[PDB]
Amino acid sequence: MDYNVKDFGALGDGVSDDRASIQAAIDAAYAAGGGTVYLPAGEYRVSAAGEPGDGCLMLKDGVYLAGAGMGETVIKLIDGSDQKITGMVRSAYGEETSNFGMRDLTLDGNRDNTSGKVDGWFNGYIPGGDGADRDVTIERVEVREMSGYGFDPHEQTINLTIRDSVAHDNGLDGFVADYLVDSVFENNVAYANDRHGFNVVTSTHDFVMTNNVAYGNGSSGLVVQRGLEDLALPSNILIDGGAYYDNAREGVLLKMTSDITLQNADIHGNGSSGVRVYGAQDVQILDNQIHDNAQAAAVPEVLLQSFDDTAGASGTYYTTLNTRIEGNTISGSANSTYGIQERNDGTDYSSLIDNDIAGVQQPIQLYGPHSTVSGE
Ligand SMILES: [Ca+2]
Ligand SMILES: [Ca+2]
Ligand SMILES: [Ca+2]
Repeated sequence: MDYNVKDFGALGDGVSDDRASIQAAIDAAYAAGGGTVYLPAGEYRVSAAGEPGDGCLMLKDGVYLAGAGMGETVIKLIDGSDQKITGMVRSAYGEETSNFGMRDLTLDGNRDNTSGKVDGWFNGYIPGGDGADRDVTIERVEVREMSGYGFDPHEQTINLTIRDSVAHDNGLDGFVADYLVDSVFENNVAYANDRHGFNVVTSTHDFVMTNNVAYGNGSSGLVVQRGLEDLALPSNILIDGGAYYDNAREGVLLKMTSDITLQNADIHGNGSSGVRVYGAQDVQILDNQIHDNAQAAAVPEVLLQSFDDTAGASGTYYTTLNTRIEGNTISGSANSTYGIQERNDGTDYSSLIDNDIAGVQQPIQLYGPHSTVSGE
């Protein structure tokens, strides 16, 4: 069944710690076998619910949080908080939670008046363990001011859906896709984040990102990477549509990964390259709008190169191979060295087909003994 948090003591006066109250309603709904815990408009302050892994509010199978809409319902940490909080709203560790989520609300990590690494949303089973959370759903949710991550769906979630949401002004990445499977990010916006807008890491595969926008972030707009550990490379991922622009680093970074498809996206005004492939295999850059990047350095619009990790976790030398770059409209900025460029670092088997390279110190520059062009 469904409930109203104020029916459990929750005031929402921007001062009173409404944690236990809210959590009660969640428990009630959990007991009833499911349900939508509601919170009317207003500001609900919450304190840490113990240790970092306990977060603030906890969700269990069949429970969802709903508010008066973004900007209307706001769950804000209490001025003065000071401890690592791995998820202001989360699912239990080691507990395979299914059927839960939230919609139409704003989580404010309130980092200006607090200390400790606070992440907005966190869910998952066991990092490095067998099992996962399932069928999660976040909709029209805003996560801002966290000192850490904005949205942190963690290892491992299956069939996750984050749509029409906004992460901004957080300490790290706006949205993280840490080991997600058969999931979807759709029509989301990450901006003003201290690092990446979108960070796809730790073995994520069969994942689709449709119409997402990342701009004004501290590092790259969207990044797909292996991760600090020698885990499986994220793979078979689709980035369809959207725009990644005016970010400090690249628009899109693909580091140590494979079977990635970037298409129909608008990539501009980024500090470094628009799209940078860093030691990835079978990546496809199709029909994208890559223009006016390299705002902070003399780099190419599209950069292809290999990643040496022979001295890192893997001891492997990631060679970028089989990169298909087709039907793109590449246009440079004053500082754009090339439209497309390979580093002579072993990168091979690049396929340049039907590209409109314009306004750059030079269109194409290939090195691999097998890299080819077909009409340009
Ligand atoms: Ca769980
Ligand atoms: Ca580990
Ligand atoms: Ca700020």
